Amino acid sequence: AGFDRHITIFSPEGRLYQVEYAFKAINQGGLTSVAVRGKDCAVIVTQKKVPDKLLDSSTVTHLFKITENIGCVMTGMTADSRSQVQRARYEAANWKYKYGYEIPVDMLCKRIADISQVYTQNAEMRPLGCCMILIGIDEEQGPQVYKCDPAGYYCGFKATAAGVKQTESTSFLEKKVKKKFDWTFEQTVETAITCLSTVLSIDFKPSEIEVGVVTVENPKFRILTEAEIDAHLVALAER
Amino acid sequence: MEYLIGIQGPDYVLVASDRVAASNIVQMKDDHDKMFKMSEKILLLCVGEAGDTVQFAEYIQKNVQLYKMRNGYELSPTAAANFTRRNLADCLRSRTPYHVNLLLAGYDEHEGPALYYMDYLAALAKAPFAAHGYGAFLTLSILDRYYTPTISRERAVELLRKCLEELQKRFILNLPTFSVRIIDKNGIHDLDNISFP
Amino acid sequence: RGYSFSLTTFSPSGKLVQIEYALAAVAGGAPSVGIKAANGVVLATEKKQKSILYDERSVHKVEPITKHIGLVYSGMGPDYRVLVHRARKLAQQYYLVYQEPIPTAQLVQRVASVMQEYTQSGGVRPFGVSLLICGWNEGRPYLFQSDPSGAYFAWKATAMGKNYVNGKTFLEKRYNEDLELEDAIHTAILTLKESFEGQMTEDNIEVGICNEAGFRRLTPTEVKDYLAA
Amino acid sequence: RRYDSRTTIFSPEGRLYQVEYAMEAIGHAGTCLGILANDGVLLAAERRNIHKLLDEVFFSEKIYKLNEDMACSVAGITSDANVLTNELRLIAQRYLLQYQEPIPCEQLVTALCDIKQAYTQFGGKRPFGVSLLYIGWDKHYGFQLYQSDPSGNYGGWKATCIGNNSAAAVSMLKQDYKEGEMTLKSALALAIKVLNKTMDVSKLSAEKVEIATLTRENGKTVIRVLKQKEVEQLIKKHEEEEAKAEREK
Amino acid sequence: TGYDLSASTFSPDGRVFQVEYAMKAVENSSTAIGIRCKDGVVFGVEKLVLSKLYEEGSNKRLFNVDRHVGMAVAGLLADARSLADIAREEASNFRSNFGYNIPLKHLADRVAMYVHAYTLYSAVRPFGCSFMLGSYSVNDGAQLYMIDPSGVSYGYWGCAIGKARQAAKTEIEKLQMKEMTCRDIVKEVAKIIYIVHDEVKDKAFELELSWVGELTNGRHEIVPKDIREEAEKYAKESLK
Amino acid sequence: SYDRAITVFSPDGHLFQVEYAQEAVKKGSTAVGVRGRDIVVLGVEKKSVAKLQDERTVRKICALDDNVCMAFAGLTADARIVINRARVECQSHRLTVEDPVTVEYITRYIASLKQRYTQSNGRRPFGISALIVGFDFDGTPRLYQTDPSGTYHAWKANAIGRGAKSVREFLEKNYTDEAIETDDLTIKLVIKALLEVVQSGGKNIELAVMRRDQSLKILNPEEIEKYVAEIEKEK
Amino acid sequence: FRNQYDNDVTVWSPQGRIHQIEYAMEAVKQGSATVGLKSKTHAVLVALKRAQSELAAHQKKILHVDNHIGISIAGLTADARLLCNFMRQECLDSRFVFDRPLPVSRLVSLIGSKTQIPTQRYGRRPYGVGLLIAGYDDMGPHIFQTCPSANYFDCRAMSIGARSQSARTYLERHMSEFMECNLNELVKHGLRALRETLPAEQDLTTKNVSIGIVGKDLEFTIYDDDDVSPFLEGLEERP
Amino acid sequence: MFLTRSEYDRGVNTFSPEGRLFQVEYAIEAIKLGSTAIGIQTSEGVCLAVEKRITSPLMEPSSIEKIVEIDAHIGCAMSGLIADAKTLIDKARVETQNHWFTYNETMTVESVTQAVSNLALQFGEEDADPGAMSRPFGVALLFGGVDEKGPQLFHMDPSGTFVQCDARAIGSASEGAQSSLQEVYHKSMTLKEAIKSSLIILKQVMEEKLNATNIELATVQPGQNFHMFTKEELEEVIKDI
Repeated sequence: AGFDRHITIFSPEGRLYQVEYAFKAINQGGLTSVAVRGKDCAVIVTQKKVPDKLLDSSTVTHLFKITENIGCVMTGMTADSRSQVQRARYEAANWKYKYGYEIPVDMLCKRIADISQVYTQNAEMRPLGCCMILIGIDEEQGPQVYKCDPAGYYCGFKATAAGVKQTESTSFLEKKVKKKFDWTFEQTVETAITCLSTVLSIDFKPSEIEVGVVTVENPKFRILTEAEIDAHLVALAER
Repeated sequence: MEYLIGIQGPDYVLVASDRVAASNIVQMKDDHDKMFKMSEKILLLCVGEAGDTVQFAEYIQKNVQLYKMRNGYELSPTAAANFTRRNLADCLRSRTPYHVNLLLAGYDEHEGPALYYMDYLAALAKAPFAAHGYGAFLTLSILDRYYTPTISRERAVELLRKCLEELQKRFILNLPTFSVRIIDKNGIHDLDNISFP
Repeated sequence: RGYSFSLTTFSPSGKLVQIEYALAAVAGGAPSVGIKAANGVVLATEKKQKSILYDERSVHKVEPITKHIGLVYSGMGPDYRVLVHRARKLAQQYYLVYQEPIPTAQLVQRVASVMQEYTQSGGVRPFGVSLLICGWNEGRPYLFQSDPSGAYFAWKATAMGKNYVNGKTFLEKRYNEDLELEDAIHTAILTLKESFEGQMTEDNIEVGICNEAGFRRLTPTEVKDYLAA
Repeated sequence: RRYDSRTTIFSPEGRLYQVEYAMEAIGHAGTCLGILANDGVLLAAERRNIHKLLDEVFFSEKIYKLNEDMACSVAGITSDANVLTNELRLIAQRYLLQYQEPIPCEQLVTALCDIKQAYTQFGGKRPFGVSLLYIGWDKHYGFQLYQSDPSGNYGGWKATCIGNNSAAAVSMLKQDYKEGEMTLKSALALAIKVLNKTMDVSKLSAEKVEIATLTRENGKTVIRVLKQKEVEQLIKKHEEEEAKAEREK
Repeated sequence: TGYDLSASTFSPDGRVFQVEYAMKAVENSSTAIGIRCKDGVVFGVEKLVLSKLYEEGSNKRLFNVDRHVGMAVAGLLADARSLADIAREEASNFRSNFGYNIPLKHLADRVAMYVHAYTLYSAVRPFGCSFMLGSYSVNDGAQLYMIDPSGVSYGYWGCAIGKARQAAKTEIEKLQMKEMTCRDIVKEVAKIIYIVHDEVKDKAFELELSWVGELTNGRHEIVPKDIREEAEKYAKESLK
Repeated sequence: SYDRAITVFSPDGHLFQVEYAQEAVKKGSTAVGVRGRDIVVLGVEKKSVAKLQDERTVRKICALDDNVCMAFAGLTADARIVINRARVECQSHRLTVEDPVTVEYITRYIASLKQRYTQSNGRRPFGISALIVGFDFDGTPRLYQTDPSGTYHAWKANAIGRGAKSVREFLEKNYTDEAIETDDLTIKLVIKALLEVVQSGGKNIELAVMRRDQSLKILNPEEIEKYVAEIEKEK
Repeated sequence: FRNQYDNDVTVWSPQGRIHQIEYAMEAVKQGSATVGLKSKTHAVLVALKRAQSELAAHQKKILHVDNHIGISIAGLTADARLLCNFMRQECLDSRFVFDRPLPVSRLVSLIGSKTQIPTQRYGRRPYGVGLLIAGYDDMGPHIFQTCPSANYFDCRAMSIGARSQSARTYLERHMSEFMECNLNELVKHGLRALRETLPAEQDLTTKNVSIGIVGKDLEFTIYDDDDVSPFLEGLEERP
Repeated sequence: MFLTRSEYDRGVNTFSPEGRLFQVEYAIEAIKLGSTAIGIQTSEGVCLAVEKRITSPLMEPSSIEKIVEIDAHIGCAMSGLIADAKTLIDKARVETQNHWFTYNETMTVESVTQAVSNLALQFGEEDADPGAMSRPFGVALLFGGVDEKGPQLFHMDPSGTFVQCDARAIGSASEGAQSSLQEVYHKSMTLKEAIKSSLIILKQVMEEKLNATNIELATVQPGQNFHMFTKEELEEVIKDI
């Protein structure tokens, strides 16, 4: 063949197989992340797996804060994830400097995604093998959830997942939105945790998951403590 | 300080210039030639700040001859005038303005004789007769007095001699000898130097 | 052979085959339809979503470059956005220079020049997207197509994407120059109705129109009203 | 094995095969034609795009005006054609800015051909897969017709055709063209004849051709595209003449 | 399969194999370990003596990247020295601009991003070094970080790199470093290195140790030779 | 193996792409040059009119300057570029040193340009060889030849292009001090040499002369017809 | 096969070895041997020169960088000349700026960085030359070796080039006495060490030996063919 | 049993296994295509000689310039690619004149040879300048000149290595010509004897019979400057043989 092995060249069917391989690179990590939106809150959950006891559990995280009121969860290569996180923080601060107001979540996602496009069009560099999911509150639009992928697609979502169990998780979430009644903050967090736990079969403990939330009442992105996570987990088991 | 004069006619253009190149007060050269033949039927007369004159004249000459070699036909006098004007005008804004005052004289088979005038600021003007230098102030009135659009070439050399002997009578600097040449359909023709002993 | 991989290499028989492959990438893109009515021009495309989870309001396949110009695409989504930003920038540069809204023909020329600019260099790939650029200028409608090759053509009506040949045949059967846009939008949704393989709804399609007023994306309620027929 | 790649390698026997492959491309193109006459020069081309749902919004799909005093018709890749025509217009206007005279036809052709040679020689860029005819009037040599190829090599022709069936067009023009005897009307009739011969369509549609003529009237060049009624009359006259020639036998 | 030739490439199954091949580089290296305790961080390296001719205190794998931080490396020594120069430049720039000693987490992040730059581009290979960084500041505390050739960075209570990583990691795991103090940790580091050293395959080694902590007033420094000799004698005694 | 890049040497140290360009020169139309005592004559064959083509556009012989001219055999576009570059260098040299170019100076410049294109990959050699003729300040006739490789050599008389081997063998036989004695004899010698390899005599040769202090003159077709008639009659 | 992974420096091998760097390290073996050894008060460089033919002069194997530093080369003379120019300019810069002789350790660090840059990037090859650097500074006499791989060592003694293992083993068995030697004893030891590398038929001569000495009171001096005769005469014979 | 894979010879900047860098070696093989040149250093001076290898009679003999003057004190003889030879000769000339400008003195033959050698070294492309040929210079030079140390003859090769040599031969018949040099040469020989011996060796190796036309000969002596034997002087010596 040879139509793979370079991002620039098109297949005879015009598919650009290299970026599709970058999509597989996300699943190679073996972790899953889920994001679900609510009427007044947006949450991100992801597996936290510590391979060795010696590792400091505090340092390992896939949840990062792009700015005070935006948070992200990265899935894929850890290094590419950290690099994209840094680029996102730079883009947000530069937006604030130039335009005088906090970057919208959609525009941040668009900037990061079009950067991913310049990666998937120029020859020498490779697409970053990571996926981003951004959550924030916009005053006009309420909560928001968005996802960047290695291709440059940046579509917004009511709820999403990324990682190895993405298809199972989106099947689960699709059923839940179809039986739409609402999602308050507690139900939002419960839906996220139930989705992740059901698709993985994990039956989590508080250490195994890390959750981050935004709410219209408290717009700042915060990563909940193990105690708060256990509080939500116990509520799930009780009912 | 240097004198250029040009007289257009029905089928010719007459041009003359002083032959003095000078230091502060010493008149280093008595037989300096300020006329550069860009082509067979076009002359460029140049006066101005030293160095700039010869540099600009040579540059335009070599560009015109390159045009000749590349394309097989000579530039028109009007085209050469516009080209040298463009080169001078571009340099005016730049840090190396050529302080040069030029008179371009030519004959075109289609468009007949032409005399062109440009100053150091690179304005361009076609004219029936024109002059450059401090002597021009004295001698232009002679041309404006006795010039006719139908002047014959013998009458033209006579008129030029009147213009130059006025400089001899009144102009403070010493411009003892002048060079004269005519352009016509045949081409540039050297004429005997009008020399006032 | 080697002609297949290189973009700056003419194949034997003189084909730049990577560009043909980019056109094949365009053909895989979703259906898009453009019909130039007498009083307007309609751009329509399917916005079929993988799941209910997708939020339709987040992204649009039909975008305005200017007040009086808008365009739609079939092909690669990221490439579409690169060139839509560049098109908006080119139009604003025209407005700064000439203080007049850019003509549609001029804009399609400029974006096609950009697309051609990309094909020449080996380090880059062609844009795997084609566009239908519609506009209303000088009290006249316009519709144009610009391909990955960097070439542009002027169509009374045309279709891109999946089943574009069959859609074009359906159009030339159904097309009348005297059509008003009220009818032309119906013809466009029918042209797409040929090729969905699904039950079209207000969400599953995105459609926009241009006229003396200018380009606009008619709302989900509007397209529901038109779909009711 | 393979000495046909990168456009910078002389193959054994010393041939640049990339430019030859590019010259192969123009043969696929729609036929374009140019004829030189005593009173004028014309460009005629076959509008290969004959899709029903195409609009003739532009001045011409194939014919381009480069300057007041000349025009061109293009056969080859349309994108490279657009680039080359833009470069041509800029070159002409640069000459007008410098010398305040119209660009000579041969000089403009030579400049663009220098560009086309340059793209052959340096490694990264491909040769321009274009061949285009130039028609113009210049004071030095009057009416002139010029052809160019992807190689960057040009020549002056009394009449020539580029594109599909160019060999048939040239064979027909060789016998028909009368040196020193053509007028614009006769050249138009010859153009219709050779186009009918080359083009596969039995009847030239008069929407499947575009004809433009360059003439000097009142000391100013005029480049005009014959309108659909004019070319309709021309094909009607040619059909009548050919049928009468048929009727006699 | 041409997927493994370059780092720009992806495998069809989503793997960038050049980076993994570079990760295999460090395993060729002799082991090095760093342990973090309450007082500070202790580093240790098993520096194999290739020849008697080579001077002692040469081929140092323990570098000082700033006064308050030290670096221990495994993998290609050339790449490691270059990375140390990069880290020193980053620390100096941080001091010059922001006016204080660089936080270790930030320094690890910057050098990790510099490393991660190389995995992307085709022109340049990934680094062939994996290195540990450690510092003590009264504000931040004891911090130990490890950077792989990929540019992944994490904080480790105890860490090992090189050939004997796994065995060293289990030995470190059975230690309870959090309660302990540095002057004991040097002895246990010596014990672990002497354990993991293979006498048959590796002819001889000279234990190279360093620490940073409150006992230094937050300056990374090479161990005083008396303490080195005490720890080495203890390690030989425990080895049996 | 070793023929795909200009930079790479082969085993035995052959650079083969430059050899391929030298081969490309052989495809071109013939050209011949001869040094008369007071004339230098440069003759070039003409491929064909084609009956719908204007001869003026195609001219192999060209004047770099008043005192120097060249003819080429090889790629026509490359020849045009090299001719223009040498012309601008001629005028620039006159600008710089207030003196007319010497024939060896201009052939050195053209050779240096061709060499510059050979040395670096990403550029292909100019597929031309040239025959440069001029009269120096002393008035001695000068004939030089250049090739794609970038070496230049003076020749009493030479040919380039197709049939160069045959015509140069003929010229090695024919050339002598006697033939150079007359200007007409020099012109007749070059005409006979081109007649050695050409389909037809008058139609297919374009010839030019440079005299001691005159510009280039392309001989009229009637003059060439008269000279071939004189040559034909003597046989 | 594994012909792949050998083409360029920028390609890692499946077992973590950059083969082009190793192929460059083979280059030092090609050159004629060199030996360097030090005492408490002196550092010595001695070399075996080679000649293309009887008529040709022997090549220059010892080069002086500064009064306090000089080098001897094994491997490509081109890379040797380039690196020597770089080192000389660095020492001149140090003397101009700080008015102190450059530390020899710092100089070899600079050499290591400059040499390392080719190995990692595509383009310029690794410097396929091995140098022995010997100098006296305030800390004391020093000898270093630099490989075509940018790694460098500090040595009590070292030998590089063809058949240098024999010299290395001689040096190792005789190393203890070197530290307290006189300069005459030390140069004699080094001469015997390089004599080990020579073929049995060949013997040390005035022509093919060059000696380089630097010390506290002695600036770097290369004792040439005529000047090596005092040092050579002491040596007894082949064993 | 034949193993001919090579697969590493192509492309400079590639160390083949055993680290041999074969492009430079092939360039060193390239000079064997060139005409044989020969140099002998003596106390009375250094002489240089070369076979012109005239292809055809019509070619002007003077135009072939395989021995040239870098300056009065130094001359060069070259075998290999004439073009890159011209490049290196230009470098030598400009460096000599730069030395005169800066220090008001004449360069030594060793310094001039080092100057050109530095340029030859640049095929490695360590410098970022675009205008340096990627290929090694496919030429070998013989630098002969009288300096403060007296007559000196230096040899330069495509690698850029340079050495003094009492007598050397470059080109096609360098193998065998060097053996003849080794037997004939003794340090005491005068320049007349050296000229005669070098012309004997050139006559032996040359395919064509030796004649004043097909050889170029030169000498630089301490009192004299670089001198080329004219047609008449060449006739006298080739008659004397």
